[PDB]
Amino acid sequence: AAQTNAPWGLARISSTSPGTSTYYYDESAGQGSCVYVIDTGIEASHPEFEGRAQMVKTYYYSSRDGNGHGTHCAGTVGSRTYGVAKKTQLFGVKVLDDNGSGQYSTIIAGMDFVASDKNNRNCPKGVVASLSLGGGYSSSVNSAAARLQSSGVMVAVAAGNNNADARNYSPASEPSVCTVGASDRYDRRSSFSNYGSVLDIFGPGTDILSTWIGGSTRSISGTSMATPHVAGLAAYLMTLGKTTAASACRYIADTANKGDLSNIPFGTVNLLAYNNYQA
Ligand SMILES: [Ca+2]
Ligand SMILES: [Ca+2]
Repeated sequence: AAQTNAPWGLARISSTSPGTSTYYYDESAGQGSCVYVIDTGIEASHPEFEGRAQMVKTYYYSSRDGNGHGTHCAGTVGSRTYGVAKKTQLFGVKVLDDNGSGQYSTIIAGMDFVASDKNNRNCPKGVVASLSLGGGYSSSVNSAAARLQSSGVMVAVAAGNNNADARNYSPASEPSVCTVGASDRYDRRSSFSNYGSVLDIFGPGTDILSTWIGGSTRSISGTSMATPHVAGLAAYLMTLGKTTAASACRYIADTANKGDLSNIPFGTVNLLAYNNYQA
């Protein structure tokens, strides 16, 4: 399948080269997979989600996304226009308040929630969790992310936006999950992206158009935007039967575009998420 005039990041994930604008993907499109977006919530009523999104948990007075961040990330995973995996099921877990903040204790509870809640859902092709969040190093946050992964969920986490080594941030620094840096449309490391040996992969993160609250759209930047490209890619590849939740990060690294990015510090992988879709 071909989506013309796609957001640059979608086109990038299905291309060996920068500078194109059509997204190519197998029409299965992540059908039968599930992606949990652990964030500020998801505006499930947005036409872009087509009834495929729902809120399943909140730790606050409402499950509504009063911020937009979670809606944007969910859109990159699975919206019809802005998403990688256009037929996946999206589940919102609101661990971040409407200012975009959340206590680590709440974030940990949300990860444990997903590990259990997947057993309440129909995800025959597998389960992914996208975590566009983090703060300073915490062994307890990392352990929660490790448990979620161990339980059979493909965990994708943002590297962080500090232009620093991700070893000092969580859950970015948990080795067993998929830690995602950000690139731009010219194949440069995004100016803010964290780096380091713990990164597994890069995805598009500068100037990413997606859904927003109030039934709207906007372009924003961050490792938060790169992460859902990888989460959606994992769901897509799992639906195709090419990989599993436990092995998808490694498979994505195996099949990535190699050596295409500039300003990658010595010791950081030069790997850009790629669907290898061949019609
Ligand atoms: Ca290339
Ligand atoms: Ca890893």
